[PDB]
Formats: sequence, structure tokens, C-alpha cells
Amino acid sequence: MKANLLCGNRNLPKHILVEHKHEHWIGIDRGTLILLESGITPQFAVGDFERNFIDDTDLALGIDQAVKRGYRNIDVYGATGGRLDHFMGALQILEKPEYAKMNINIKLIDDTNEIQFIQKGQFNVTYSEQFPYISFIPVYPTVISLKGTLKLGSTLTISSQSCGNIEGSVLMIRSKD
Amino acid sequence: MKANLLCGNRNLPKHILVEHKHEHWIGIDRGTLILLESGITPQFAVGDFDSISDSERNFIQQQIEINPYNDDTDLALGIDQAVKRGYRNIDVYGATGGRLDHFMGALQILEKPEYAKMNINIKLIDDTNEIQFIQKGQFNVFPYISFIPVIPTVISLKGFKYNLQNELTISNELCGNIEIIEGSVLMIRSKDE
Amino acid sequence: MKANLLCGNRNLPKHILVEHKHEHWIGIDRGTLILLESGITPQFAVGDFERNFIDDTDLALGIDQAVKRGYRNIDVYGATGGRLDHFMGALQILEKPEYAKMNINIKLIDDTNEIQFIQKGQFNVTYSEQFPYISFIPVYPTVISLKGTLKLGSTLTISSQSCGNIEGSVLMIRSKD
Amino acid sequence: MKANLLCGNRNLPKHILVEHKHEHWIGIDRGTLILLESGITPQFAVGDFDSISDSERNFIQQQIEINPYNDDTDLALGIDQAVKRGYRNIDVYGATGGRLDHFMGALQILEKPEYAKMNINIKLIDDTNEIQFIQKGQFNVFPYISFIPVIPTVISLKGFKYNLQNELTISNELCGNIEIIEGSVLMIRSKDE
Amino acid sequence: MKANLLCGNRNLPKHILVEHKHEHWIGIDRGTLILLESGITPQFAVGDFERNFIDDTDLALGIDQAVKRGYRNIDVYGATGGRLDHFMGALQILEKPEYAKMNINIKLIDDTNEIQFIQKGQFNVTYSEQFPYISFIPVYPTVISLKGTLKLGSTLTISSQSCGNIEGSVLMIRSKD
Amino acid sequence: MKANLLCGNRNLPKHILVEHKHEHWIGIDRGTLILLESGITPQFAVGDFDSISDSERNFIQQQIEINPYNDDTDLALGIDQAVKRGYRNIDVYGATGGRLDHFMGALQILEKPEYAKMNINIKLIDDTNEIQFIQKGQFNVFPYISFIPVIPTVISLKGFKYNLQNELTISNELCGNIEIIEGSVLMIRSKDE
Ligand code: NA
Ligand code: NA
Ligand code: NA
Ligand code: NA
Ligand code: NA
Ligand code: NA
Ligand code: NA
Ligand code: NA
Ligand code: NA
Repeated sequence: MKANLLCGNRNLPKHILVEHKHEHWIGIDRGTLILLESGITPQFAVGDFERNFIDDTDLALGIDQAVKRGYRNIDVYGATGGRLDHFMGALQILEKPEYAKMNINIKLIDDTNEIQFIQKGQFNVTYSEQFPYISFIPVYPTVISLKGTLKLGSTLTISSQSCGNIEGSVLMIRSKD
Repeated sequence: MKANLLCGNRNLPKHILVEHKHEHWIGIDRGTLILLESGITPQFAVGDFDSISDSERNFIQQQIEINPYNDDTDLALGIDQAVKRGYRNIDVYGATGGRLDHFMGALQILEKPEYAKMNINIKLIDDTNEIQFIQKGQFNVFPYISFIPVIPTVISLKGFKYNLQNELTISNELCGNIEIIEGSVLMIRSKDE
Repeated sequence: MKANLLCGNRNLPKHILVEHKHEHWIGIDRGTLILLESGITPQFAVGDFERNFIDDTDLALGIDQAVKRGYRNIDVYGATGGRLDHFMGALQILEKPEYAKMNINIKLIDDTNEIQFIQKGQFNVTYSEQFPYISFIPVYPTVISLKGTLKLGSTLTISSQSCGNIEGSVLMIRSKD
Repeated sequence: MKANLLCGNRNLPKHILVEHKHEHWIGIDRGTLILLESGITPQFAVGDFDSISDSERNFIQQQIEINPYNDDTDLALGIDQAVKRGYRNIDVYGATGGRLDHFMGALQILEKPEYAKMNINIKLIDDTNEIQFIQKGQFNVFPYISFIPVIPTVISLKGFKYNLQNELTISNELCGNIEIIEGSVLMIRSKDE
Repeated sequence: MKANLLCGNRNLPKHILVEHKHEHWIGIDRGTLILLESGITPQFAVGDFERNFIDDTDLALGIDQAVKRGYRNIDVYGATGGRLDHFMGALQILEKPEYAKMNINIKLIDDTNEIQFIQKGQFNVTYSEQFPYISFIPVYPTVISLKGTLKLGSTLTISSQSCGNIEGSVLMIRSKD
Repeated sequence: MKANLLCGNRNLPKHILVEHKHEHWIGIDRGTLILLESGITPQFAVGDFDSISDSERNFIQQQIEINPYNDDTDLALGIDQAVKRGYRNIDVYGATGGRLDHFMGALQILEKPEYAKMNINIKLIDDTNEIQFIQKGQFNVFPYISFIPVIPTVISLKGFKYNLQNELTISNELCGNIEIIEGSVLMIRSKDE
């Protein structure tokens, strides 16, 4: 089951709320209000502006509840822009070791990016129409692909499928040109 | 048709918002924002409720906020407004604890005669109690049960004695009969804490 | 809360029923049938072709019930055209002294007009894109604006904001050119 | 699944259309137009019902009007048609007053054996009464209660005597037991007017 | 009342599921799944991939239940293409003598045809915009129109209204050019 | 909030899918496909369930199929997953007949202590029975009733004797009282076949 979380209205892909109006949506803080104003009933909501559902941030809470509720595909919207600590809080979540063993998939999506946390191992990467660039950001991580503090463009802006093997852990970022 | 009113977040039965998320909910004052925050759309709301942006207030004050003309408390209007829409069973949550002058006002509403003649069922509910008004007449049936007079002769059966008992049974424990020969009494059911 | 009343299908603004399909609608007489045929469930309906809700016309009844139900913004559609006594009955409503004290706002809207009853006092008037003309029709009413039985074009076809003060009462009509 | 049928506007419990506006409603003859007029969309309707324009009749006779093949009265078809869709609890309103030959036909339906074997619950209801058929067997439980035989031995408890009483109790007043040893009886509950 | 049956996804008129999303739909076998995937709740469904509703094929069952439920206008979609025995099974249904006496109307519709079983008697035929051709296929049937094993183009591809009288029984087929 | 679970098609009460077509349904293993086939959309489903095309599996495994992390049987996860969403009354259908080791596992779930403290009501149901767990305490109330101990002193009233009866009443026939002084018992109601 796929879960769509909305925790803001900044940088949202176009028509995301109308093209996906009948999917499972979850409100996070202010995202809840936006969903209601768009005629969408949230499966559940978290954060003020909730607590009786069932140390942590509202988004960490909402995602944890999604995971516990069996969702395997979790896409987070409205988590980039404005206050950046909120965006960093999101990246933290993706890193929780608890979501490592599980066969879960969480990603932050905005009108220009798609962020995922690729852990130690080997994964495949299919091409995409709107997302030409790919970049890996270590969270010592050594990697091997089909073309090969640290601040190098070595594993940044780069363009079937390919293999990505990590001999630590990184954040995979796909972005539009 | 059943309506649930939320007046705030004190002594609320745990999980009451998740367990009845699809029923009809009415927001009274602070209850309004708690409903929305839980992703619940109130059929309507009464109360000055705070806003954080025009986009919001515009939303709430056009599809949720009603403005009954009145005098009466926000809860009393919410009730009347629910009865006007055909709601027959009303459960008020969030009306206990804190400032007791309000809890008391909530009791005045249950006692309004305008509801006795009608076939309305109003109950105040929190995590430990259930309260309702019972007028002159005969009726049947939280291990504890108590009757408090409002304005009263009473006769009970399955509980204990009480025969033509004038107004004790301020904590009974019992498919049961109770007849109000005269006056009126509030019935309050409690759980064993 | 805003209430939308439908008591006919003549002169309705374009796409009013599809662009506003999720707002609060009230049926009045035949308007009820039109709403049902458009997939809209009326909050309530009045008039035959209802009475157990809760001397007067069906529309006076429906609007009175709206007012009693706390609606502050009431827009009436389908009240112009065809039988004119029905349109005049509508204008009567706007005039009820009962809706004077209250902070209510009622208006008749059709594809070309927007009629409101401005009572004794002083009100403001914002400009509008589709409605360039403004006209005041007394219901002895003396007025003072930003440009200044009786049948004069003095207070008729006339084009930020402006002040309208009434030293009796009039009907304000905004119409498209 | 519960279905309410409207056969007309006589002796209807006050506010029955507002108070149950969201339940499933079926229109029988004139009931059809009363439902719609109240802004209620019938799940389906039986009956020649009048029209005032093709636009309307087209609407009603394509999304509301069904045409069961039959013989049986319009109400009897409406019932069968509700049972075919899985409705187990049926409340018929509007079937009392006026021409009594119809009220009687409505009683014949409750007595159809085709419903005894099934687990259907059909009740006729108006502002003062509630009526249902009770077949051979034992069952339990408007201050007044009366039993009228249809084709009958009976035994009651909480009411009064009645022990192996052959077919009086045409106005009882009483969490109660009743056993039909033989035959069948209509049970009618009334209120104190 | 009109009933729409869906028992497949081959040769469906364009946008049938979106333009008619709010009408009464019935699922038949796989049609059920297609309806659910299109956001449509079937009044009821028949066939595996149901039986406790209330010798025969799932479509014969679904249509019989429609007829018993009082539907007078029954349009069948997705019954042409792929396995042809399934299409022939459909034609059989249209022929059931049981649906002769009744004032019922059943037809198979696809993006190019509209098939109906005209029995012994006399019927009228209105023109249509998208369907210019008409053809009659006997199911000894003698006919008389406004222009007049057997394998003749005499009563095939042929183009107000007209009269069609049958002095046995035939299948009327209207098709696009 | 009420949830119905379907685990398969054995001993199902006839018409259970048509009569409750609009309630909330959860699919467990084979129950999933039976729900869909009947044109019913499950709130969610647990179980490897078969597919016949990617289009389908994609559909089911994105809007219906959930994957709780676990160990526990598919039915036990379905239950927990329903309780997590706020479902308080759970009716499990399709869990009897066939391989009894499963029927037994279904009984273990009703006995989980994690549900005793909470205010959840889980019942196993088929065309002839209704089964539920009853913990230490006092409670009230298919002509046949039986109590089977799980881990037990008991006292019944309206049925027959049973006073401080230690753990017979493996087929009672009776607005009734039962108190578990010690231990726990499964209550099973049966119909007369
Ligand atoms: Na959920
Ligand atoms: Na109540
Ligand atoms: Na307190
Ligand atoms: Na309303
Ligand atoms: Na009933
Ligand atoms: Na009468
Ligand atoms: Na149907
Ligand atoms: Na249960
Ligand atoms: Na068995």
C-alpha cells in the first residue's frame, strides 16, 4: 500500500493533489489543512495547527505510524523549502536504522527532486523521463557504479538501468535539469 | 441521526477521535481546531476560534463556521443548531474539568424544557462519566449509577429500595427500573477507578 | 458559512453548478430537482415539485431557515426570469426588516446581475472585473457617493473602492456591460 | 442493511425525513415525489408517479424508477425488491390512514411466509404505531402492546397472565417474554395519546 | 432504471467509464476489477476473478439479476473481442424467450456496434449520428422495411425514422462506417 | 467503528456479502479475492493472494494490500492492523471448517491479553456460531449457549444453577447474568439445527 504525506505547500509537483486526489493521504502539521481545503480526507493527521493516534517530530510520528500501519511505499511532499531544519528533520527520518531491515521505501519528493536513503549493499537504478540527474551524498562510504565533509562533484550531476553498490550509506538525489 | 460535539481536550475518552472519525462532528470553540488537526471536517462550528492565515479563516469561516443569532453560550447554540438540522442523539465531549462554571452551564442545557417535549437525547461524556437529564415519567436502563434531583419523588427497582422516595442513592450499582413520580433528576453513570 | 440557493435554471452564471458542486446548496421548488440531476445533495429543500423542516413563499421559507441555521453569506440563483412575481417575491425577502439588525448578507445573482439591499447607513464598495456598472434603487432616500416613483438615470449606470452613505433604503444593482 | 419506504404523507412521524435524511429511502407511488421534494434521492422507486417535464421523467425513469415484472401491489414489489438487494430491516412509513383497503394489503405483506423463513424484519410505522408479524416460536421485546391473531396459542410473562391461552390482551402495558405455541399474531405497539 | 454491465475492456467506447461514472454499473467476471480500478462501486458483481446474490454463464446470471431487479434498459459493454464464444454467449442471452413478453431492452455495445434482438412484430428505427449502417440477421424470418444459413447483403449495410416489421426473429446491428 | 474480516468462503452466513456490502471489510488471504469478486473494495488486506496480471497486482498491492512487519499469522496481523486504525468491534468470518489448526489459532487471538485491557470486541462468526472471549469480571448478555474455560470459577443466573462453580454447562439455553470469579472462558452461541 502506498501512503502520500503532505506537510506543506511549498515546491509541490504540479497538480499532485488533483491527479492523486483518490489515493491515501496523511496530513502533517499544516499539510492537514491544505488537504482539507482541497477536498481530501486524510487517513489520519499529526501535529497541531493527531496525538491520540496509535521525543519525536510530527513528521517522524506520522511516518512511523504509516510504517506501523503496513504502508511500504511512502512519498513525502511539502518537506522542502521555507524553514530548512524541517527539511533536515525529514532527511533524518530516511536514515532511521529501524527502517533498514524492513523492505520499506521512503522518499521526499518536490517539483524538482526525489530523495532516498540508499544503505549498504547493491541496488538498481531505472532511468526516468523528468529526472535526468543523479547524485550520491554520503551520510566512510565507497561506491561502484556503471561509470566508476567531502565536497566533490565526482558523484554529483550525472546522467535502461545501472548498478549502484555501496561497499557506508548515502542519500540518492534525482533532480530535473 | 447522531452528532458528537467537541468543546476541548480535557478528560476526553482516549482515542475518541480515531474510533469515531467517520461520525458527524461539531466543533465548539477550541474543539473546532482539535477536530481539524486530527484531520476531521466538522459539519459546522460555533466559537471565536483562532486563525493563522486568511487562507485558513476564509476556509473555516465559509464551510465550517456558522453564526447563529443570539445571550446563550457557544455550547447552547451548538446544541440548538444540531437539533435544527435533525440530530436526535447528541454526545457532548470536552465539557468537564477546568473552569466548572462552564461544566455547570452544560448541565443547564440538558435541563432545558424545550428538549423534554421533543424526542432528543443529549448526553455529556468524558473518560469516566456519562450524564443525562430524566424528566417526570418512567424509564429503564459504568458500574456506578447516581441520581441527583434538579427541581422530586423517585422509585427504583433493580438498584435497591427507593419507593415513593422523596428527595442516599448517590452511588448505586445496578434490566432495571426507575420512575420519576415528581420533579426531575440528572442521572450520572461512573466507572470504577 | 456560505449558503447557495437554487430556485430555477434561467439566467444561471456559467458552470455555477460544476465550479461550486462541493459547496452548501439548498433547493427551492424546482431548483431542488436541478440540483439532484447535477449530482448535488441539498442540505435541505423547500417547496413542492420541504415542509417538515425546522403565510410565506417557498423561497422566503428556505432563506429564513438558512438564516436560522447560522448562514451569514446567502447567494440566491435562478430567481430572475420567467414569472416575474417570483423575482419580486425575492426582492421582498432582501427587504425584510428582520434581516436588518443581523450581520447577514443576502443577494440575488444571475449571469448578469448581483442584487443586494443596502439599508440606512454607510457602506463601502470594492471594484469588480465582470461587473462595471452600479445602480441604486430606492425602496425618501438621500445618498452621497464619491461622485455625488422617481425615474432618473442619476443613480443608475455608473462606473479601488468608494463610499456609499444613505441619509431611507435602496437596492444596489451591479451588472455586466 | 436498513431501508425506509415512503408510501405517502399521512400520519408520518414528524421530522422523519430530516432526522433520517442520510439513510436508504425507497419511494412507493406518491412517496417518490415527497422524497425528492425534500431533496432526498431514493435508492429506487415503484409506482406510476407524475411528471411535469421530460427532463424530469427522464431523470426519475432512468436512475430511480425500477419496473419489477408482475398482480402484486406497488408496496409488495417495493418490499420484494428491497429484499432482493440485501435489505434486512425494512421500515414502511406512510401506509396508514386514508383508504384502509391499502393499509390491509400492507398487513398481508408482513404475513407472507416467504419472509418468515428468511431473517427479514418488516415493520409498518406511523406517528402513533409500530406493527410487525410474529410467527410460531418464542421471542422477547410506546407503552401499549397488543397481539392480534392472524391464523393460535399464546403465553406471555412480563405483561400479565396468558398461559397456553388460546385465541383480551388487546392493550397490554409491559425485558419481557412472549411465546407463540401455535398460529401467528400481529404485534402492535401504541403510544399514550 | 438503466443498468450498465462491464465484462471486459476490449473495444469499449471512448471515455465510457468517465462520462458515465455515476450511473448504475454491474461487474461481470473481470469487468468487476476494471470498474474498481476506475473508482466505480458496482451495484453487484458476478463471476470469479458474486454467487451469494439473489447451468448459466456469469453474464447470463448478471443480466438475469438485473432484469429481476427491475432494470428495463440494460447496456452490455466489453462483450465483443478476444474469446468469441463469450461474445456468442452474449447473443444467446438477447434471445432468451423469457425476455420476450417483458417490455425489456437489452443490447451489446462496443466502440463500433450496437446489437439488439428484434423479435416477431413491428418496430420503429430512429436515425443516429455515429451509426449510419443497419443490418438484420435472422436467428424463417420475413421482413418489410421502408426500402424493401442465408448469406445475402440484401439486409446488411444499409442507411427521421422507418418501419421494420417481421412477419421469425432477427438481430439488429447498427455500426459505424 | 466496525470492521468485518473475511478469511475464506467456508461456513459463511448466507448473503453476508450482499447484506453488509457497505460496511468496512478487511481481506485475509483468500478472503481478499472473494471480497473483490463480489465488487467490494477492502479497506486493506493481508496475505499472499494470487494475481492474474500486473495491472491487477499493481492495483491490489498499492491501494489494498498492506505489509505489517512481523511470527504472527495473517489473521492476527489483520486484527492488530484493524485495532491500530481505531476499529473497536471486529467480526471475523470465514475462520471455521477445513484445517482446524487455523480455527484454533483464530481462538488464540481472542485470548490475547493485549485486547482484554483495551475496550475491543472481537467475535468469530459462521452460519451456525458466534464465539467471543470473556475475561475475569461480571457481564450479562442462537438458543444454545456454552462456556469453555481457557485458563476458572463461574456463576450464572438466567441459565440454570452454577454458583461459585469451579471448572456441564456445555449447552445452556437462556436478560441474563454471568460472572467470572476466576480465570477466563470462551462463550459460544449456537443455533438449533
Ligand atoms: Na491508515
Ligand atoms: Na446521546
Ligand atoms: Na478534571
Ligand atoms: Na444546513
Ligand atoms: Na424493521
Ligand atoms: Na388516520
Ligand atoms: Na442493484
Ligand atoms: Na464484534
Ligand atoms: Na465445517
